[PDB]
Amino acid sequence: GGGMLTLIQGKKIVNHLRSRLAFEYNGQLIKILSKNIVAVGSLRREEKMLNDVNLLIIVPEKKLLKHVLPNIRIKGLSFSVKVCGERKCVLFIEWEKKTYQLDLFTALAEEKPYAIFHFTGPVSYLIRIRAALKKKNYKLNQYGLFKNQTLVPLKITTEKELIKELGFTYRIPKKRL
Amino acid sequence: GGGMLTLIQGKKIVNHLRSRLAFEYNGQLIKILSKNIVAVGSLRREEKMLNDVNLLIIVPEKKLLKHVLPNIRIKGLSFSVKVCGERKCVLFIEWEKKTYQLDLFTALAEEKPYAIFHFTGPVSYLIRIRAALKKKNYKLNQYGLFKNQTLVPLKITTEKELIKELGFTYRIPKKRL
DNA sequence: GCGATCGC
DNA sequence: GCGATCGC
Ligand SMILES: [Mn+2]
Ligand SMILES: [Mn+2]
Repeated sequence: GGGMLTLIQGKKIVNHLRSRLAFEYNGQLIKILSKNIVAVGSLRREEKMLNDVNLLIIVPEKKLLKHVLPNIRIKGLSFSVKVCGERKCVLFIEWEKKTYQLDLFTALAEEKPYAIFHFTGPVSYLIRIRAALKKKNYKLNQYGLFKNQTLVPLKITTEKELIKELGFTYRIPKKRL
Repeated sequence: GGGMLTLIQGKKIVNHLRSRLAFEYNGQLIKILSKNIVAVGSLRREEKMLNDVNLLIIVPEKKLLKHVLPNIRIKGLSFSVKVCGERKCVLFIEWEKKTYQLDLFTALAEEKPYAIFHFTGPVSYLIRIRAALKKKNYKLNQYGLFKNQTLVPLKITTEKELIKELGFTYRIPKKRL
């Protein structure tokens, strides 16, 4: 049971974790770089109160997926692993005498803008936008845009470019509903 | 996680739990009856070693589903709730200095033989038999037999009757795959 | 709406 | 094979 947090506390936790994440790769500790850690979920949406903390980790190679989350390490911080696979890992962390939920997710570099778009939410916004695309025989997820189960090769790198390419109005995370 | 245990230890735990399960229903403690508790999973299949304990609880009315697992009580036993809803609840219990996983599932009375058939497994057996039924435009699950998304009203009460009615060879749980 | 990880 | 719970 993870406790509720203020936005401020959430950001403090992210900043702390940003330089302390690593994973064991066949007996070798590999540091995750700050530039490959993206705060997502309600924190990215700037919500005053948070039910947990959510981080998206950008993994440079498909081969590393079997190693990153299943061998996650956080320097100095007390935590326990509840459910964990290659794409989603739920941790319960200790922060200043209180327990909080920390969700970790992984995206490959080529999935990044789709992952950020997905994990930013909110859920109601995703459902709406995915419903509209579904009516045109598209399927959008955290990995790509598909039509008839085939990847649509969009020439984009950022979340804003993706949203514009999908034909939707760009709004900052704070203002997506 | 939960420790492994022998078939003997599993059966001892089931026998203990059999008279100690209850749930709170709007402030009132309602005992679950032994006759409405069925050991399922690898234990029912008589496997020498078990990764956890699995119980199916038969609930007499649809209205009670929102109350049974979300308010489960076990007299005298130390436990913690991991994930939990109306149909599946995972507990970690303390048994003689060791922690074990206890999975609880619910079936309505009219679902019973379908639930027992499903939760008995093994997984490979279910996939095979469901693949064969799917080719004839049926869908089998823990709730019933369906054709064209409509319940096939089979006149059965037991698991053995169901298997016979589906046209498959009845084998004891020990000998299914 | 869609997918991850889990249940058998 | 099919579904539950939980991620956004
Ligand atoms: Mn989360
Ligand atoms: Mn189990």
